[PDB]
Parts: sequence; C-alpha cells; structure tokens
Amino acid sequence: PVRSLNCTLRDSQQKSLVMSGPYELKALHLQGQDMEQQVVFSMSFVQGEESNGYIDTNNDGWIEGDELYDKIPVALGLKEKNLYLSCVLKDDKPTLQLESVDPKNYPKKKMEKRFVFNKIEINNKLEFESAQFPNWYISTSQAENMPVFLGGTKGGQDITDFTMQFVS
Ligand SMILES: [Tb+3]
Repeated sequence: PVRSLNCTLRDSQQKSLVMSGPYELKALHLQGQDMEQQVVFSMSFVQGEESNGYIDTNNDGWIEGDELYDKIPVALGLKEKNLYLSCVLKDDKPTLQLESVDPKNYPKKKMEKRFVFNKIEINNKLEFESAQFPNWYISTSQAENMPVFLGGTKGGQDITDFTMQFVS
C-alpha cells in the first residue's frame, strides 16, 4: 500500500512551518523551546514517475553528487489532522489551501491532482511544485509569521526551497 513518512519542514532561511489557526500554515523562526510548535507532515508517495539526473550547477563541465536531482510526486498531509495541502484556483490565481478529508479513504496511491506536488530535491534542498499548476511552488515570505502560500515567482524575495527533517 501507499508509502508515507513523517517529517518537519523549514524554509531555506530557517523558518519553521507551524499551524496558524486550523485554516493555514505560517512560517517563523522558532527558538529551541517552542520547536515543538513545528507542524508534522505526512508525506505520501503518490502515482506518477520519478525522474533523476544531474545539472551542472558549478559549471565545471562535470557532475558531482551535489548536482544530482530527484523529482518525485508526493502529497502532503498534516499528521493526524485529516487535512491535506491542495492547490485550487481562487479569485483566478493558483492558491494553497488546507483541505479536510475522509480518513477512511486517505491517503491513497491515486491522489486527486489538486493534492499532488512534485518534490524536487537537489543537494538536500527541496522545492514542492504544484502538479495542477506547474511553475507554482509552495512558498514563504521573507518576513516573520506570514502564511505559507503558492507563488509563481522564483529568485525574488519569496522563498521557494526548504529542508526536511525526518520524524519518527
Ligand atoms: Tb559540476
């Protein structure tokens, strides 16, 4: 049956993802004490192909282990909340929502596309691209305590890559 793992996520500026009420996630730097606030995700490996390869990011004409990319589809649930991140059109732009779901039926191998993210990993850094809306990515703001959102801009001020910590 469908493979899954539990994990926390931090954006590339070390902001942890936490619940900001039941209806959204927010990102902020957590002092070691409040680290317990981190939302635990349940990442399941859904239907679709895994790709891998190398891109020559340091431009030396060769490949190195830190240039090996992986691309694999996943769904992101919130451990024991029967909620899934999902991408939907709201007021005409791709939007990130937390969607409640029937525990009986989830998770499954064949996720509806709104739930599917292409997890792209290179040198232990992660992007989560929307399968429904390509070129849109799970993103955080530079500022503190702002919502996690779906953003179609890379390299600007918004953060679009993360690291993952595996949880027991
Ligand atoms: Tb190289």
